[PDB]
Amino acid sequence: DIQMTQSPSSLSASVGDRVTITCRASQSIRRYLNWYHQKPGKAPKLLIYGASTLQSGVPSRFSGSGSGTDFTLTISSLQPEDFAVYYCQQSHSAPLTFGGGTKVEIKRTVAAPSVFIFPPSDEQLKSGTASVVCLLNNFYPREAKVQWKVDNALQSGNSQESVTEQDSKDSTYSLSSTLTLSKADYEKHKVYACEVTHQGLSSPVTKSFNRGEC
Amino acid sequence: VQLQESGGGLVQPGGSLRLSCAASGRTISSYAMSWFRQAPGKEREFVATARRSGDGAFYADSVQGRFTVSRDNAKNTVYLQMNSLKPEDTAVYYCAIDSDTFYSGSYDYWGQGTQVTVSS
Amino acid sequence: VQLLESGGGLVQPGGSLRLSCAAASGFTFSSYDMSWVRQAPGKGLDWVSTISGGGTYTYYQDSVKGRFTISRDNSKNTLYLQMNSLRAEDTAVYYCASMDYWGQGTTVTVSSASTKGPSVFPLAPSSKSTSGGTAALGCLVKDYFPEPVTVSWNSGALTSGVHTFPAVLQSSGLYSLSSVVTVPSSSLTYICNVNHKPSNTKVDKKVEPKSC
Repeated sequence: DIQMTQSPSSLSASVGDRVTITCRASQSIRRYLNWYHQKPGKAPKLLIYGASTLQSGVPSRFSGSGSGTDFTLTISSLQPEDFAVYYCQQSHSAPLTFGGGTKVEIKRTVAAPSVFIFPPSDEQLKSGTASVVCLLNNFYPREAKVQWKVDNALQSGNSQESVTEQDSKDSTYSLSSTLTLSKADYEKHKVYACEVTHQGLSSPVTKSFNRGEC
Repeated sequence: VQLQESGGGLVQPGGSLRLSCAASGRTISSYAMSWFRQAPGKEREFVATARRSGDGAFYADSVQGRFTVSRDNAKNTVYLQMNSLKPEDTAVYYCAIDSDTFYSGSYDYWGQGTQVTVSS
Repeated sequence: VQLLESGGGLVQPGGSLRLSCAAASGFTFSSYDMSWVRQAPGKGLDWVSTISGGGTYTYYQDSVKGRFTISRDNSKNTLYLQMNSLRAEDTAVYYCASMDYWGQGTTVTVSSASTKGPSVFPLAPSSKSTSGGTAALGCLVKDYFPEPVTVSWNSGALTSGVHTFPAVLQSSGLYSLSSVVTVPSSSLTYICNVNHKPSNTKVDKKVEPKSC
């Protein structure tokens, strides 16, 4: 197949910026390349076909260039509607393939996360399972690391993480990390700790509780 | 790898200073570099980050518009250009590498600090 | 709205669904090569199948070849996708698409799970755990099927500072998510309203801080 690769995965920009996104094909496709725009929860919309041709109704600040294997999507002056995920797609031959996407997100000032840790509820415990939740709230930029330590032993493979879209009002992210254990495992241990790093933090932030104490 | 900040000094309000953080040893071009500052008796706080070239510069609220962080890979150095200095900018200023290539903020290596004082 | 999909929904592994897509009158459906493209939760766009405008030629992604059949009826301005031998990985939003216009898609969920309303557990702050001016609290919405649930706070009165996370599919085959809110520490009523329309169930859970 023709592998499509996009760069960068994501980029942070402000209204008015000139933004460039790149797409590379394994083979030469020469100009059979489309660009699409997609907002969360909505169908994609075509911006450019034949790798240069603007599609009807698409504002003129969008342009595409390239031929062969290297292609470029340029937004000359970014508008608020343009914060979205962008896909390239080759229309040269079957199977039709898409690039992996480029998220264009809103730049803002750095905000370190506020960290909160929640013990399992007594009601859940009776059921036989313990979910311990760690919240990283209202941070920017997106990159962060959250580690679990149970009696100081680093956990692996027993947590899932989930992240919000950029907040509609302050452009921050929030993130949850959920550690799941059996009741029997949970009741062995005293100290449950969530350890967090972020480029806005001078040293890692740890939040913890002692199971069996208030 | 070692770090050394220089360019601190005494300046009047409205004046400028150019900080530099030089890294002796391994090459830092693939790691983000961050500036922090610590005023007397206050917590150490974020100032700015220069990610890899092309990955963008990020700033704290307090210094947005006045400070510019930039890098010289050829010199293994990061710069903090501080314009429109305020008395509240008085602090010791530190640089740190983010040892994580993925930018999650693993600040293991720190410089010793350079003093910045803004006053009449 | 120029294209409208239907025929998705719940199915078990090994089952069949027939998707259909109706074009509006002025769409000139007959002139278009027409396609199904799918998007799995959290993932990018994934081409399924294309049929030529006059129907002579059909094209399939390898992982659906022989399982899926695209067809069209130009007199009725309709596109079909017959999907047999479905697997869990086929779970996605399926879009009906011409090159320049995509319908809003229809959800297909392939699972062995039975429809089940959620259990709702409090994410409670405490005296020990609350320092500074801001407290966080929330609800863990656990072990439901299928998506979605909606979570409101104090019957929709509390909206500022609310974050509801996207759901995760657990290895049990059931979904889970949390909804949280930050409030003044001195404020420490807060009730999360969890609605799960597929089970016709609704759960209000008061989240109580504990005192130490």
